[PDB]
Amino acid sequence: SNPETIRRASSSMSVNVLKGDAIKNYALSEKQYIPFFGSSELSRISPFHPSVLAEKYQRNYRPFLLGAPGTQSLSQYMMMRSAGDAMKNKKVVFIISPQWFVKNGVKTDYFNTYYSELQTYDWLFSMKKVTPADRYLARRLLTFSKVKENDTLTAILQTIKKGKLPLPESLNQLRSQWNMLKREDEVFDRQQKIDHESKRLPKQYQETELSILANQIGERETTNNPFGLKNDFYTHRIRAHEPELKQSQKNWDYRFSPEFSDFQLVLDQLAKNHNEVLFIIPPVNEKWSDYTGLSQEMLQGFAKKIKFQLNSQGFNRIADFVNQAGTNYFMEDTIHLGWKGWLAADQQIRPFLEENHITASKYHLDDAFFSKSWQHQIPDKLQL
Repeated sequence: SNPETIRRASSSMSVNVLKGDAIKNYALSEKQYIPFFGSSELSRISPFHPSVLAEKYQRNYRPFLLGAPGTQSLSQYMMMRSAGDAMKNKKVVFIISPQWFVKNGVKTDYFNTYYSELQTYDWLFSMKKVTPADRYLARRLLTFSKVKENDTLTAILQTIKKGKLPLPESLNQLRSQWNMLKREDEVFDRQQKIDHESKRLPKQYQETELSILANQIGERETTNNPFGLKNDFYTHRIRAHEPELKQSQKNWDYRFSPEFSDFQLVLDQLAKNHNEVLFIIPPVNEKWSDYTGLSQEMLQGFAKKIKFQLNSQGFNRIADFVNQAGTNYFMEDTIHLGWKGWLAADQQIRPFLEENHITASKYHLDDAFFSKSWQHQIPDKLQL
């Protein structure tokens, strides 16, 4: 609970922090820590990363990074729900990755990495009534073998799936294990890189000076391939298979997925907490999609669909960057925001978190977004 430990934790993306309670919930209880949800893009520390800009320009917040490689909506819902009241009324930044929204949803391997018995039990002991969100989550959890290993939990989830509140005597069978997990959590570093990158920035914030610097760094760091990819990413992840990747994504589609309904869990909790949220939708590097055949029209349809889900329920603060696919150096690689992209995000993050302007969101949740109909809905006929 030492302040330097919390600061270190706020940028660690440590799986033990993301699956735990003691550190993240204390930090979220402090006014200064603003949760940034997302996935692996949050580890892209450069001079333009949100934590570097906030530190260099002495802003009144510090991001607490809660995404990590493979964290999608279900895992981040569990983080939010287990924080409970620590999240009430906070501002939130949430990066929506289009790649999460694949036909079969979050890979089992990703779910298993972040599955937290502590946070699952937190939810169960928090429930006072069964809402459609609770029924959906129980239905989802019951499809993962790691959850099924636990017979006591499985029977409780079956009760919730049927719409019934588990009896206290039933939940009490988990209480000993829950308390053990809580004690262990109570008892059991990127700051130097953030500081280093901060020294590369101008003393005074000036967006165009920053843009020029982002273009200079991007150009210097993408010299070994034709696609605008960071050199080490190209060398380690692309080069060995580069011929085979041509046209490999021509039939990929992110418009249909259980992830739309997992994402609805996030929206349910954000609304119940009265969170004000900035959602960010990144593009895919157009030089790369040109090569792989991934359809930009399809990505625009994904964005239309997710924006309908957001806007129809009152989430109207959205930085949609899908149309920045052709902006050099917007992405660091094939999926992760990079120098110009993080700088562009700052143009909406900064006035939100610093309250240059203030708007009030009022939410109207619709449980239809948990349905298979929504998961399979084609975006083109949607109209608000």
